[PDB]
Amino acid sequence: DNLRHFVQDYAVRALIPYIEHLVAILAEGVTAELQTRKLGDLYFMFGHYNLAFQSYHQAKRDFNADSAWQYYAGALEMAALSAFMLGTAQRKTYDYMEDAIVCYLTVCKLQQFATRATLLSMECLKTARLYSEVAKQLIRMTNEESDLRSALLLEQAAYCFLVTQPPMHRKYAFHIVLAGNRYSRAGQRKHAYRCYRQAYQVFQKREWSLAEDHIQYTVAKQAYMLKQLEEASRSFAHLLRPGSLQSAQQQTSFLKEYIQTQNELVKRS
Repeated sequence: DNLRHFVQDYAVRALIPYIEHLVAILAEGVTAELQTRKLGDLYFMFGHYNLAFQSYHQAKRDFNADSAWQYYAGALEMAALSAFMLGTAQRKTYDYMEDAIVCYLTVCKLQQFATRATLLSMECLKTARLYSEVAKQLIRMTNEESDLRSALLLEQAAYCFLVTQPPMHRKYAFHIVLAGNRYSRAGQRKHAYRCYRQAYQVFQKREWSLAEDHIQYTVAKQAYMLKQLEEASRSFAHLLRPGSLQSAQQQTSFLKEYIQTQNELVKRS
């Protein structure tokens, strides 16, 4: 009840003395490189605005050496954090941030660094409306690092690529179903299912039933057991084998579609 916020306000305004103690501790610290980055990120928990820039600078200079570049990587992303409390944000620093991923990706194969580096890129460029860049570097990320992480990152990068402009859903659609397979493979069901649904809706928005027909044969395999049959039935019906140049397996497939629509007709009649 009220006691929580009472102790909360008192503890916050006693931590202001505590953060002052830590400021004294770091002013003592300036008098190792790991000590420097501990200094940085500790006062970044309450986020020093310019000491951000000086930690940025010092970390860059020294961690040119000491080729364990998590120091320097984390340094420039906390420089991006500074850019959040920096109106100019020296927007080329964002370019620096892009730099951050591509080289440091290769520096260490601990992919999580690449992940949240790209995520900070995502958010900060969303603070610039120019999502195109992070769209491209997220799509160049998502091919790799997994077949599962590849999938949810495929849709992340995908909808993000669509964040800048509504149309050109094309490669969006392609890789999001070519990852919806992996979604059915190793993903929590609600996210994979929202994959399938949003992908299919994006299909219908600008129809192009050619590859949608085979992905709707997949809709059917999840409809021959779980989903509704009529959607697959009408999907194959609009393909309409003669004049659509279907193939031997496709004719057999629409035989099976006749089987499913037979189930549907029998259940209706």
